[PDB]
Amino acid sequence: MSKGEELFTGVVPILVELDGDVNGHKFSVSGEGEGDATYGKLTLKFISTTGKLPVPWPTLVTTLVQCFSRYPDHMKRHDFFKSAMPEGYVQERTIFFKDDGNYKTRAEVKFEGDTLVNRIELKGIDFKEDGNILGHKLEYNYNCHNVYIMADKQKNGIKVNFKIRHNIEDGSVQLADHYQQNTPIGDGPVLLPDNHYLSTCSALSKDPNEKRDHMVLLEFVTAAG
Repeated sequence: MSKGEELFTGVVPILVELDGDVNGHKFSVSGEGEGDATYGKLTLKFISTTGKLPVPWPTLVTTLVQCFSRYPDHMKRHDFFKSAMPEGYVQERTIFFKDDGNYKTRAEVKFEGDTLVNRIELKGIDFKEDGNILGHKLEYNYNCHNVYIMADKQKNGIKVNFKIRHNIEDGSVQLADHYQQNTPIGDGPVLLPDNHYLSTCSALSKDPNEKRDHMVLLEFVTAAG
């Protein structure tokens, strides 16, 4: 339980801000939509306020609000994300692209008044000028995964991990090895969870009215374990 989850009993307006620089390539991304922790649902819209994105959209998916996951009633004791609100948390990642570059991200997710805000900073390097990332070899789609979470006492948060399986144009897949940290920005009490994971699905599509380089995202997530 947490006074914090109370803030997600209904639909919640969401905004995303991303500043990234891959292999020196500079890009800005904006997102807006809403969240339904109730149902484990996200409906989001993103575009590049900077032109044709330098990396494939799906490389950005993880980086672009785990607090919207749906935690089963017997799950309540282990929901760090919501518990942290509205003061929010820091979310940092290091992501390894098999036989290619990596991303380092630093984000804060918090309420900004009536909105849940995800503000991120991204850095990519060691990217193969002619790899699937830089030569956009990834097909616009997304697999379902399991986000494994454990407590991080000292940190006072959670240690998170998973590997994304990105579908390659050549019919193969490409591993996106995620290394993740979440810490409470606030000073109030948080739930430190036993081990578990999040059952994550997302679906990528396009908005036929959109000119700018963009992506329409939908996520469903439920806790388990």
